[PDB]
Amino acid sequence: SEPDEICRARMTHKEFNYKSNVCNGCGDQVAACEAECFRNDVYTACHEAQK
Repeated sequence: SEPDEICRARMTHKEFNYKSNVCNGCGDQVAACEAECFRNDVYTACHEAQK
């Protein structure tokens, strides 16, 4: 049960890769965005900000 191990084990690779790209495109909030497996308001803000 590692940091980004348990989270991944609950999601598919396609979903994990997709969301990861969204958070990575968020800027310096990468870690914040990644905090809750992309389940956070920053993720929404970042995701909504990306076309």
